[PDB]
Amino acid sequence: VFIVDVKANKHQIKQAVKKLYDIDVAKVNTLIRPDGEKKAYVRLAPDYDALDVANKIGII
Amino acid sequence: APSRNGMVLKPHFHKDWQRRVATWFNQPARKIRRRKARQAKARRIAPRPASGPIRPIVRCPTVRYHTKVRAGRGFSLEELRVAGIHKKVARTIGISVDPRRRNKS
Amino acid sequence: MKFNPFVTSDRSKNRKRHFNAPSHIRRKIMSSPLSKELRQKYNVRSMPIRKDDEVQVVRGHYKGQQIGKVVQVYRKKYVIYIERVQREKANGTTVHVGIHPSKVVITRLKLDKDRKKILERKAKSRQVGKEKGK
Amino acid sequence: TKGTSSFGKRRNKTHTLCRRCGSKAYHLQKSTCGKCGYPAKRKRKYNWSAKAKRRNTTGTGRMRHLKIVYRRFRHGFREGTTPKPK
Amino acid sequence: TWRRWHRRVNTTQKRYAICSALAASALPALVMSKGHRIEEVPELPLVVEDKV
Amino acid sequence: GRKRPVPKGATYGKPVHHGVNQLKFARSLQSVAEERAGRHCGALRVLNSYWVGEDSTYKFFEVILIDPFHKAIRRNPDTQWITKPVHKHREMRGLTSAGRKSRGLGKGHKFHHTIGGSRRAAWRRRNTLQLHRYR
Amino acid sequence: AKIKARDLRGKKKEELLKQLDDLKVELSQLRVAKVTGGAASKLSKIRVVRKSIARVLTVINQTQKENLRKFYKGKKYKPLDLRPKKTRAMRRRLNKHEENLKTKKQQRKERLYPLRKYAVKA
Amino acid sequence: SSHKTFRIKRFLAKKQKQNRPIPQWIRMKTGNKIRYNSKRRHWRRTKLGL
RNA sequence: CGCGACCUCAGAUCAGACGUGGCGACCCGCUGAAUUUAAGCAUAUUAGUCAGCGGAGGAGAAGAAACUAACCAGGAUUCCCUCAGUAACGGCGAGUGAACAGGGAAGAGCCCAGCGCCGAAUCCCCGCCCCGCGGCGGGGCGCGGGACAUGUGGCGUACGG
RNA sequence: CAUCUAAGGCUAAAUACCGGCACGAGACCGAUAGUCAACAAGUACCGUAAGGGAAAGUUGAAAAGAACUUUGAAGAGAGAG
RNA sequence: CGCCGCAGGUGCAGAUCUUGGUGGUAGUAGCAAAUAUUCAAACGAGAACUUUGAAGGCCGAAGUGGAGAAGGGUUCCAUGU
RNA sequence: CGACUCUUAGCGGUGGAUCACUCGGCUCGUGCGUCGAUGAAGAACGCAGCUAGCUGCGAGAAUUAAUGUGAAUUGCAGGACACAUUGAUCAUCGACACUUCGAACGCACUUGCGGCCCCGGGUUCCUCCCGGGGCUACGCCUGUCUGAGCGUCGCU
Ligand SMILES: [K+]
Ligand SMILES: [K+]
Ligand SMILES: [K+]
Ligand SMILES: [K+]
Ligand SMILES: [K+]
Ligand SMILES: [Mg+2]
Ligand SMILES: [Mg+2]
Ligand SMILES: [Mg+2]
Ligand SMILES: [Mg+2]
Ligand SMILES: [Mg+2]
Ligand SMILES: [Mg+2]
Ligand SMILES: [Mg+2]
Ligand SMILES: [Mg+2]
Ligand SMILES: [Mg+2]
Ligand SMILES: [Mg+2]
Ligand SMILES: [Mg+2]
Ligand SMILES: [Mg+2]
Ligand SMILES: [Mg+2]
Ligand SMILES: [Mg+2]
Ligand SMILES: [Mg+2]
Ligand SMILES: [Mg+2]
Ligand SMILES: [Mg+2]
Ligand SMILES: [Mg+2]
Ligand SMILES: [Mg+2]
Ligand SMILES: [Mg+2]
Ligand SMILES: [Mg+2]
Ligand SMILES: [Mg+2]
Ligand SMILES: [Mg+2]
Ligand SMILES: [Mg+2]
Ligand SMILES: [Mg+2]
Ligand SMILES: [Mg+2]
Ligand SMILES: [Mg+2]
Ligand SMILES: [Mg+2]
Ligand SMILES: [Mg+2]
Ligand SMILES: [Mg+2]
Ligand SMILES: [Mg+2]
Ligand SMILES: [Zn+2]
Repeated sequence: VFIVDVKANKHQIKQAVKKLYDIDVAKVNTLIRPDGEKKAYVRLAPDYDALDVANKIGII
Repeated sequence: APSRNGMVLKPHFHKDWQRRVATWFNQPARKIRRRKARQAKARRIAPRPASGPIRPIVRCPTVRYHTKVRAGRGFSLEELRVAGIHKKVARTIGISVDPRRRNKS
Repeated sequence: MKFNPFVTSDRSKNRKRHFNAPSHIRRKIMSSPLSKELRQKYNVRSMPIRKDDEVQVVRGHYKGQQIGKVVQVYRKKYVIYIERVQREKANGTTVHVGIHPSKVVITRLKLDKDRKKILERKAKSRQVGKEKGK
Repeated sequence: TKGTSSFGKRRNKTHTLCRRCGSKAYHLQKSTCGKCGYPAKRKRKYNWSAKAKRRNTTGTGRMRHLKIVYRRFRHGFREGTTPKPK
Repeated sequence: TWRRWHRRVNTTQKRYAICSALAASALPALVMSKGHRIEEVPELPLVVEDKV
Repeated sequence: GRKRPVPKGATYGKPVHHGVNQLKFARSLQSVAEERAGRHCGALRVLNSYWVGEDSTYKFFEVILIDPFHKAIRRNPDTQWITKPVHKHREMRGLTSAGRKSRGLGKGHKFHHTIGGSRRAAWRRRNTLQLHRYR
Repeated sequence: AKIKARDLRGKKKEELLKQLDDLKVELSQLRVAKVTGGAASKLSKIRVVRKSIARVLTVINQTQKENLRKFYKGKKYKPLDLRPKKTRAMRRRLNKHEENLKTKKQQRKERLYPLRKYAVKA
Repeated sequence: SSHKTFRIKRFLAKKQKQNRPIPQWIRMKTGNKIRYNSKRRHWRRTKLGL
């Protein structure tokens, strides 16, 4: 789960997460929060685990 | 209403005069500002006369003032011809010239 | 008296310039006299107060000959804090008591390259004035 | 009943926020702002409301460009120059 | 603002106020009555050399 | 002429103002022609205009325009005046020959209404109360 | 260990972009630490890195703009952002050359009848 | 309503973030002269402009 | 019966430029009331004012007589004092109402078209080189384009040429 | 008889300035006054809208803004400072 | 602040006066439209009103039920006060 | 005797008059007298470690650079900062940058949808998808190119 720029679309979120975390993602679901920020649910590819990626990202 | 003897007065204050009132609180400042300009102009034309070009002798027009002589706008072209001054050189040496004045006498 | 037509003597304006002054001229406002020895050693009278110079309070409750090092120049409140110029509060801790820099004399200057430049700057101007009015 | 009962039927907005001036005077059905007259090129302004003029006149907003012009005017609008390198 | 703040005083009036003011300044009783402490002044039409 | 643009010819007021027809515009048709040429060509400067023919329902005029930013105009003195900012939209301020004729300007006893440069200037001067400091 | 503008100007585009990238990954890490609590030391470094990013970017933009001005110097047509922006009214007025040139009639009058310096005795 | 435009939703977002109590440390600032958020808005008392 | 010249038109995300909108105290061009006064009221007054529309600049407008005068003549414009609450206008009621001369502030004059003469003498644009950059100019070069005799430039404009 | 020469053009100064930038001053007002606005004021708030539109200054030299004890669930008190 | 002069936005009981504050009325009118509550326990300083259980009732599917449009805009959900 | 009521006084409440103060106005005067397609005024949305308003600022966002200055900012924290292998803060401000609407400019908006030319990636050149960059408003001037006319002609 990420907080992203409101002007970024699903394609841009997909590329952004791919290069600066070196992971492959399956799909991106997007909503705009009531506070105005955009939230992205980025589902990783089956061969990637979201737990160790979050561990090395630092959001455990 | 009229009250006893008096002068029939006709003031011209029916036309919203208060929106067009010219006060003179800048009169002392205006006199100072023109005097600075006069002094600055005199310095700019350092040896030339401060007042400006020489002006001709002129008799006042009407029967009220025709005994009185004043200064005119500029010397006539006939005046310059018999004085031997070119009408285009005179303005360069401080002689004012009025092309539209004729000499009846 | 004042003759310059571009500097104001209006009380509201002078107070407004003083309390809304930027910190870089609040430094000049927060100047202090030097001691007689320092005023004789350098040909200067006053000096903007500095972080690590040591002064004695000459007015108020904390008057005395004890020399205290300045520990804070808190320009927003136009006060300086000195080492032992402090009081106890209710719960037993100590709080510095801010006093105006005009009510101290500097007994010793925190000297760096910039102060020395300012010190000879002021002295040279004073010497020019002395030889102008000789 | 013209009073309380009729007030229960108001649920359709006549006006919306206006893309120019940002006021809630854009008539949806007329497609015109009642405050600035947005689709018109020129701003709606009338001398019979001096109080309305002062509300939205120059200086009531940010004046991003004009503040710099006032500062730049004091040096003759100099350009292509820098303070002398230290 | 157009309250007529100024007054014009005839020049002969004004010159005659100056003359009265000057004549009163040479009488000790009047200068003392203004409270000017002219106790030890040598002479009230008091004149000093041009050196001043 | 100029019909007063009121609904159903109703000029609500005193009878002296009831006129709807036989009313006349203050400026000539030539001035209107210059105004329309200038407004459409906002980047040009109206110089003058002349008459090229009239019908019972139309008058035809030809207006001389100048491009103030062309180098042939911009580099030539005696045409550089039209390039100054004070000379933009002359036809809308009555500064052309056709627009000037309606202003009542002139010299002498027939044109006392415009001493000062315009009817406003004369009216303001003649209707301003000079309250001197000393009265 | 901070970065200054002076020592950035000698560097070339490759390492300036490299320097900018390292700051961006550090700021993103600092933003992660802000969300997960982190520490006051890491929170206060957010502003330091942000101004460092601004510092690098302004040097890149200034260097690029300076080169473009040099490239277009002497050319008849220049990009609008490289042309002077005095004032819309000031950019429309006559330049110095056409402001002072005169007709042959005008300069003949000045040559023939120049203004003379004179004085008059009382 | 549930059906809303992006501009309306963005407008509601800003009105929501600025309807919060003032931080406590503000009163400690020198020359504060602020006691509480006087622009607090409740959804039931006063309605938004739109 | 096709190819050319010109004329009058058209298109282009053509090369390079310009206008739009804001402010609007002061200024210019229009449009333009009624309250009010007249002890009613319609002409009149309010007022060429409020409101309305357009256009500018640091000022604007005006401006170098198709003037004022009737004198022993003055001499562009603008502003001040006065003329003058006057001449005059007006249900000649209420009310309205300048100008010339005089004294000052300032002071500055000029340019075309036309009529003519001069081998279009003229102007714009594009390339090349040099001096420069500081708002982009100067010089030289081009059997380089265009404008222009349906008239560019120099001389010259009532003070005569 | 006098006077000028229309139906083309330009032109500085003296003049204007309740908007703007930056200043100076005052026999003015002094928080129901003076700008509506001395203060997070064209703000809060009202009206669909055009538009309408407030109230609200002062601890102390310095927070030294009442530690601690005690009753009460607390507000709030009694001591102390 | 007195005295000599100077100058006013210079004297209040009224104007169904303006703004602000405060009384009597008065612990009064009143907190009465749509049948209805009761027992025990828990938490809690404190229970007619909270929660749980038990009982008695009501809406009675054209609902006091379950979901939407318009409108509202975070009122949604937890925890705490 | 008490209650109650009334008058007066002391004290205490309620209330905010009075007085003193004034980083505000009002008035007068002075010098300048400067907006915008190189995107104005205005509006919206964002930007602080803790930050709602005000203020400032624009994705480089309570500010970058530069210059002056010379040790702070400050409510708290944090970390700088030899002040010389250059510097806190503040001021100035000439370099750079400056989101979306708005004259507002590809078309349209209480929404959304295009077209053209380059670059990168999946392609592994051929053009489909994704991303990035630059263009695409109206009027008008000079010039250019492409044209139209049973307009006027010339030659065949
Ligand atoms: K009417
Ligand atoms: K009369
Ligand atoms: K030719
Ligand atoms: K008020
Ligand atoms: K206000
Ligand atoms: Mg979705
Ligand atoms: Mg009704
Ligand atoms: Mg009438
Ligand atoms: Mg000629
Ligand atoms: Mg409601
Ligand atoms: Mg009547
Ligand atoms: Mg009557
Ligand atoms: Mg009547
Ligand atoms: Mg008007
Ligand atoms: Mg305009
Ligand atoms: Mg002019
Ligand atoms: Mg003129
Ligand atoms: Mg003439
Ligand atoms: Mg008389
Ligand atoms: Mg009249
Ligand atoms: Mg004179
Ligand atoms: Mg010729
Ligand atoms: Mg008030
Ligand atoms: Mg008071
Ligand atoms: Mg309580
Ligand atoms: Mg009174
Ligand atoms: Mg009373
Ligand atoms: Mg009861
Ligand atoms: Mg009851
Ligand atoms: Mg039942
Ligand atoms: Mg239901
Ligand atoms: Mg709930
Ligand atoms: Mg009491
Ligand atoms: Mg810096
Ligand atoms: Mg649709
Ligand atoms: Mg043909
Ligand atoms: Zn609008």
